[PDB]
Amino acid sequence: KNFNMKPRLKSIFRRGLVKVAQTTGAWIITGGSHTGVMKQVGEAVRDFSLSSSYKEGELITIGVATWGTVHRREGLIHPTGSFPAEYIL
Amino acid sequence: IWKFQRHDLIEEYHGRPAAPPPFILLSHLQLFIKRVVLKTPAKRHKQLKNKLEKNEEAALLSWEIYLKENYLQNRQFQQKQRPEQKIED
Repeated sequence: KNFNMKPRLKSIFRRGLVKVAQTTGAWIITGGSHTGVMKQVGEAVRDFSLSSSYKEGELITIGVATWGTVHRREGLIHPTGSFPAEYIL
Repeated sequence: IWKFQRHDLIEEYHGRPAAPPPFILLSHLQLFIKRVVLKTPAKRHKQLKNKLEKNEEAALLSWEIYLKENYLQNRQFQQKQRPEQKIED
């Protein structure tokens, strides 16, 4: 939520992301939020994943966040398990 | 030239009925007496076009954009190659 954008930095970040993630079994670790370059890492993820030979998910992007800092916590709590886990953005 | 006149010919010769001349009376009773009640024949036009939905439209268009980026970077790679860029370099 405190970020700014310029073109060639975005290009460098995206190119590095796909080149490092598409080869080998690289695991990219990042938080949980859709803000700034933090959102742009994911948008690059789907920019690569939309056109993929194996299709489905060729990348394992793990998000880390604090339960305290979650907007729609109501509905994310279950006693044992239901697993629709709906989270509208 | 072969393929071009083939497609030009088929574009208007493809809209011909599948009923053989021996069995043309059925198509006659279906369409030629149907003509007179209308000023202009409004039969369904025989083409290979398809109606596109919004979701498939966007899902495709993003994909052509991504492969266009892939083509543009490759294009730059070839514009490095010819010796003209070498001589002005």
